[PDB]
Amino acid sequence: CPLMVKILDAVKGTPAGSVALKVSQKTADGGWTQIATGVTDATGEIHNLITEQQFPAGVYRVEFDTKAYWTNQGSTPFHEVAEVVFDAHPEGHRHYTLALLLSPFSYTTTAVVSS
Amino acid sequence: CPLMVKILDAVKGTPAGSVALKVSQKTADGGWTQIATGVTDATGEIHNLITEQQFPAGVYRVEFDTKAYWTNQGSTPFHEVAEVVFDAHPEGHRHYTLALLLSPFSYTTTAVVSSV
Amino acid sequence: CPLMVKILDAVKGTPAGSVALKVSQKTADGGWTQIATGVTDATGEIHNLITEQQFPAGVYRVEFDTKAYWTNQGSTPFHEVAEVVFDAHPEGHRHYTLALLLSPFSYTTTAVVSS
Amino acid sequence: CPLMVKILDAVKGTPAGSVALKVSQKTADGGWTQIATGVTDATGEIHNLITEQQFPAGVYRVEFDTKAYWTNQGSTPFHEVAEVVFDAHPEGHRHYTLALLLSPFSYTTTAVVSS
Ligand SMILES: O=C(O)COc1cc(Cl)c(Cl)cc1Cl
Ligand SMILES: O=C(O)COc1cc(Cl)c(Cl)cc1Cl
Repeated sequence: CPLMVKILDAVKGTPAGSVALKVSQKTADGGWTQIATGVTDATGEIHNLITEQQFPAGVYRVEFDTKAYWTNQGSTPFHEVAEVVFDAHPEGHRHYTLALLLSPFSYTTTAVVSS
Repeated sequence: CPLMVKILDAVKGTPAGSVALKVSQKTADGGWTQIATGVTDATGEIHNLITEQQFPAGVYRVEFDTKAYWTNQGSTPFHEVAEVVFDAHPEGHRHYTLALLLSPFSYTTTAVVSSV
Repeated sequence: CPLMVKILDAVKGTPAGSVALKVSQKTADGGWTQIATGVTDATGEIHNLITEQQFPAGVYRVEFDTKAYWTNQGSTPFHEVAEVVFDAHPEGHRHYTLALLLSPFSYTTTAVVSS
Repeated sequence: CPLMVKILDAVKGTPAGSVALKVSQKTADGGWTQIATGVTDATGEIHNLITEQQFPAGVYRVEFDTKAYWTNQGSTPFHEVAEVVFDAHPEGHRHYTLALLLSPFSYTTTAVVSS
C-alpha cells in the first residue's frame, strides 16, 4: 500500500466512514486520467487503494467527495470536493499517507511521507 | 467585492504575500473557464478580484500557486497547488471569503459566507 | 490594540460571536494573574481588550470558552476550553492576532505577529 | 490504552518524534494534579501513556512541549506549549486519541473518541 488515506470527522470526533474518492495521474500532455476509486471504511482508511505497480513516480490528484459525505450526514457543506495534488517519488518503497480533517465549511489536509 | 481571500503563513506568523491565484467558473459541460487572476498583497488579500457582475451563481474554482510560494520561501512543499472548489449563491449581496492557512506539508482552508 | 483575536466557526461558515475569553499574565512565581476578560462581537473579534500599557513583555495565556460556544448552539463539543499560551515581545508597537477556527471536536489556532 | 496521542509535523511531513508531554487531572478545588509524563516515539505516539487505573471520569489536561520541539528542529516557534483540555467519560467510559498537527506558528488539535 504505497498510497494511504486517513479521514477524520471534526463534528462527531470519529473517523469519516464511506468517503468516496478518485485517484488520477497526470498525463504527459498535462491533463489527468483516472486510475482508481475507493471508499473509506469505518476507520477512515482505504486498504489496497492502488498497487505499487500502479504508483510510479509522477504527479497525482486525489479527489475526495466531501460534499456527498456531508450531505449524507444531513449537513450543508461548503466545498464541492476536496482535491489533493502532489508529485510522488515512490522510489525506495517511499509511502504516502494523505490525512484529511473534515468540517462542513473547512478541511485540513496534511501528508506523511515515509523514509 | 463578492469574492475575497485571506492567506496566512503558519511557519512565519505573517500573511502570505505575493501568492498567485486563478479563478475559474464551471461551464455547463463540466469544463472550466478562467475569469480572473491576481496576486495577494502583503496582507494576504486580493482587493477587487472580480465584480459582482462577473460572479453569477455557479460553481467556481480558485487555484492558489502554493508551490511557488514555498519554493520562493526556501521550503520544499508537498502540494503542487491548492484548489478550493465551491458552489456560489451570490443572491442578495452574499459575499465569500476563502481563508487559507499554509504550511509546507499542510494547509487548512475555510470559508466565511456573509448574510444577505 | 496590541492583542487581537479572530474566531471563525467551521460548521456554519461565519465568525464565532459571543465567545467569552480571559487574558492572564504569567507571574514570577510561576502563577497566572488575570488581567482582562472580553467577549467576541458578531465579527469574531474583540476591540479594546487591553492597552499597550497593559501588555508588557512576558508570557500570556488567552483562554477561550469554546465549550459554552458549542453548548449554547445545541452542539456537543469535546474541549473544555481552548488555551493559547505565548511569550510576547511587544517592543516597537508589535501587535499580536490570535486566529482560532472552531469545530465541535477540533480547533486550529495560528498567530499573526506584526513588524 | 485509554489515552493515545498522534503528533504530526506539518513542515517536514513526518510524525513529530521526541515531543515531551504531561498529563494532569483537574482537582475539585480547581487545581491540577500531574499523573504522567511521556515522550513521543518516532511514529508521533506514546504507548501506555496512562493506565485505566489513572483515568476516572473528570477533566484532564495534556500539555505538549511544542516550543522545545521547534527549538530542536531549528525553527522559531510562537507557542510556549499546546494544551488540550477535555472532560473524560462524561456519559460513560470512552477511549480517546488526541491528534495534533504542528507548525511553528500554528497547531490543529482534534480528538477521536470511541466506545
Ligand atoms: O490519525 C492521524 O493520522 C493523526 O492525527 C491527524 C489526523 C488528521 Cl486527518 C490530520 Cl489532518 C492531522 C492529524 Cl495530527
Ligand atoms: O480569518 C482570518 O482573517 C484570521 O483567522 C484565520 C485565518 C485563516 Cl487563513 C484561517 Cl484558515 C482561519 C482563521 Cl480563524
